[PDB]
Amino acid sequence: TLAVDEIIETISAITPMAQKAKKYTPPAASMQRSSNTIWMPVEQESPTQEGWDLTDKATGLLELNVAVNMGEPDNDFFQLRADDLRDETAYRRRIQSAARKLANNVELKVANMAAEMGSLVITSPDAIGTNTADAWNFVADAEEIMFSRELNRDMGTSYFFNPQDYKKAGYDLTKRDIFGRIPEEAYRDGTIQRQVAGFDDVLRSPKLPVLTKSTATGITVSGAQSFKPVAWQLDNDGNKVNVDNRFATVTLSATTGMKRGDKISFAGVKFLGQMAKNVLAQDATFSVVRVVDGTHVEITPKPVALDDVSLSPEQRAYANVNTSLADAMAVNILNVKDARTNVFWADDAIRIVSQPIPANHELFAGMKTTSFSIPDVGLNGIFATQGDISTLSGLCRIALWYGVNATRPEAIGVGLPGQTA
Amino acid sequence: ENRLESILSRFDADWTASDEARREAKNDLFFSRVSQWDDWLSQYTTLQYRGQFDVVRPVVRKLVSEMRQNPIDVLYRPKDGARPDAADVLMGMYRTDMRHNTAKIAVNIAVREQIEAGVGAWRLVTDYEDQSPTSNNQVIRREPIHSACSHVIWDSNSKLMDKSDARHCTVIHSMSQNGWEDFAEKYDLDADDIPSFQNPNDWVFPWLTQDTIQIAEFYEVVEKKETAFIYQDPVTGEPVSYFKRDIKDVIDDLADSGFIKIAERQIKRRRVYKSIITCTAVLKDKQLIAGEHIPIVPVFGEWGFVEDKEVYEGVVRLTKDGQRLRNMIMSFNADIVARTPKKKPFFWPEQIAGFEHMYDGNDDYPYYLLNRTDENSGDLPTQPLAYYENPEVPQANAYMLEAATSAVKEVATLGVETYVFQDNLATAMRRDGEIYQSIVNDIYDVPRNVTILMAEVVDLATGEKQVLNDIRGRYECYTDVGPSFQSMKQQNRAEILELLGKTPQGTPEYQLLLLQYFTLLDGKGVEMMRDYANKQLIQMG
Repeated sequence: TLAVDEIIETISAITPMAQKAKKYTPPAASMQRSSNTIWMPVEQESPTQEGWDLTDKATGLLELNVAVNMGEPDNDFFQLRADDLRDETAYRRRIQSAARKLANNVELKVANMAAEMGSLVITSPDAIGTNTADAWNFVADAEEIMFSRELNRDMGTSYFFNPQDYKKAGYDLTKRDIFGRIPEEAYRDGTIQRQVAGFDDVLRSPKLPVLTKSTATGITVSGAQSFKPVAWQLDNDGNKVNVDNRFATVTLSATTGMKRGDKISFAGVKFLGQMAKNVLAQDATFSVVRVVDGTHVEITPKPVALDDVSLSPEQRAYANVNTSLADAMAVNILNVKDARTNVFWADDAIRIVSQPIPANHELFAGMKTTSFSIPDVGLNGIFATQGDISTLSGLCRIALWYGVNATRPEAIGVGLPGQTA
Repeated sequence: ENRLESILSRFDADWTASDEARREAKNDLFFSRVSQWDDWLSQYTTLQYRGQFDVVRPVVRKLVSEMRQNPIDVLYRPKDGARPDAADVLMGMYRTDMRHNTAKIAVNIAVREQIEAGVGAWRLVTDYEDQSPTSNNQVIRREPIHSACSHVIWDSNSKLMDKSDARHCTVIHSMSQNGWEDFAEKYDLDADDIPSFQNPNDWVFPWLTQDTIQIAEFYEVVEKKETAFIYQDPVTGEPVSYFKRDIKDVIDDLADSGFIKIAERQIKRRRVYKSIITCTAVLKDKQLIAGEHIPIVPVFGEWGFVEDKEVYEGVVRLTKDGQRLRNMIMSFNADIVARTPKKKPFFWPEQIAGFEHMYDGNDDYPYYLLNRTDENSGDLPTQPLAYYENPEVPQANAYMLEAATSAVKEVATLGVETYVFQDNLATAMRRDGEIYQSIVNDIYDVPRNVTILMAEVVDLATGEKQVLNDIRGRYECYTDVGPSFQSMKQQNRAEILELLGKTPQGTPEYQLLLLQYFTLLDGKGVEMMRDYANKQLIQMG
């Protein structure tokens, strides 16, 4: 047989999302004896009272916090053997492909976490190729919902299209019967523009998920509930333990058909202006993050009501919805058709918390361990090898440890076109 | 149309053009530095004996020592019709900034790689130094390049050994994580955006892995006609300066100082731009660097083109087959010595039944006893005792080991002497001298010699920056090859001694001896001797 070892390359993957998401590496000893979690405070909001006589009406102080943790390592444990000759060049090819697949995995979980914890939902009743300039309309709707809520976008904003909708936007640009500079660029290259409708980074991503329709219907809030901004609470032993701020557990009539990633909205509640607390004309949207029990769920925008009388003034200072739940409100489901997602966020919402695996220690003898830098994603793992003469074989393992965290789910959004019927 | 696209197209063309030679050179480096058993499957599965009995390394060591005992360096000589001391200032600058350890180390690294693989290289960079500057708060240093065969990719359309016709060149930097952090800090890059590039090394034969970071620097040369200004020097003569060099800083400060523009000419010159690149983005676009030539100097061994394909070779490429054969034969023979039953008798058990303790190895008995009878067969059948044959090295193994060693010895003769390799190194040093002259004319303050003293014509802008002014009478000296001296004083001492060697014992012998005493180092006794020599030389006029 004649043979040449030139590789025929078949995969060219790209990593925009994990490149844009900031990487965080807290101290290792502190994480080790704190169970791989760390808390960060949340920007403080102040209540206001107008009047002359304010006796006994002095407020307190309340400063909430959120928690970032990690998961479990992702590996490429594959065994080495004799087999055939080209095993030793497939060895290096396997190491490279393993690093590349690890980078892909980080991206996939970043995109999935964004698409499943994104509170803001921008739906459309038709596809993107139907009307003219409606891709711009979609991006502008994203920007406007970020602007009206007075959300922080200082470090940047980003809008990722999926390739189908990116092509449809480019088609909208090139069918314009006029060539200036934007249509000429969209003609020669496929790119619409680097900044559209306000966003300062508009990209396309091929790893954006598809949000399946939820068959859930006829679901109403069961019992009037009020959720309160707290910073800690007492356990059974009296110890004050911290409370994560981006999660509220609501009781509904029945959780049949819902799943992590579902976008809902309660019939009647409206968004606020956060800083000014002015009622918006857009319905408040939430995203479910976990179905607990058969009648409870967990939704990531904690619905602090403005009109809730049982809240302390310092807690009402954190209100983001005009009305509380009322034991009968319908739970509208925003995702009614299967659709690939477009995802936008403020650039500081998603982070990647990374920790090392100290397998280079003296306690690991017999195995040879090096650090393993991954390109694209800015991450570091370990590469470990152990030779076992007993079967006269060896084992190879590339282990990367990290966790993707969404600190501000209210800043991450999703764009669902063609949500008709 | 993309600048990134054009850079990558040129780089990919060169990378595919230089593929066989780079693989062979990396093979030579790995063979002559790490191990001669270029294998992974056999020495990781079913472990056998693999010796290493070198015959090529002593040859490589002898060649390296021979090239180390004969150093070579640039020597600037005045042109034809120019003043006899036109190269003195340039030579002094060169000897000042090339005396450091890094210059010698870079040359030695390049020479060793030239001997072993077939190609080496080094680089000439410029830095800012405040404490001890060569000139203009700047220094020029020489830096090494390790594994130039794979780390320096040249323009494919170059048919010159010293690569003077290369329109571009890409140098691949692989550095640790801390190295990348410091590189980004120095080059104003983003340390958080880890870069990637085509990995030059291969790290096959696992050797664990290579925890590195790869970036590239892409040098390109642009030869064009650009504007020059003809002024009227307030002291004397008409100086020519380039428009781009004084475009904004001192374009009016020259007139303020007193220069009056006389004419404006367009002159063709070369410019060099460096770009920091990664596989997916460009970081620094066209940062103009000083000089007219690419600051990378390559050194070659046996170099040529076969069919529009470059081939270079050292001394190790043609010894590999014989050396590998010798190693294999010696390993086979070692196996024969170990795993072989040795010479012992063959017995039937009934022959020694009851007498087994006599044959174990002790010397407590005067003779060996054997059985004679069997109850059924009557007597033990007669047959002379057999002994297992001694281990033997086959005539095939012996003959082929001798023949392989003889072939390696025959083929590992570079020349008859390293004259051709030293001549290639002299070519590299002449290119080094040319590059250094260009960069000196660009960044250093070069005074002019007048027969009416040395004059420096310079001025400072409103931003307190001094703008050097070099007239076009710059290439007044050419480059030759000479002995490596640490200073101009040492060079003058060598010249005086050489002249004294051929001068007979007349009056110029006394003259040159007094000159030698004048140009000596200082102590107390040598101080008095040099003062006496000065007195004599002054008193004889």
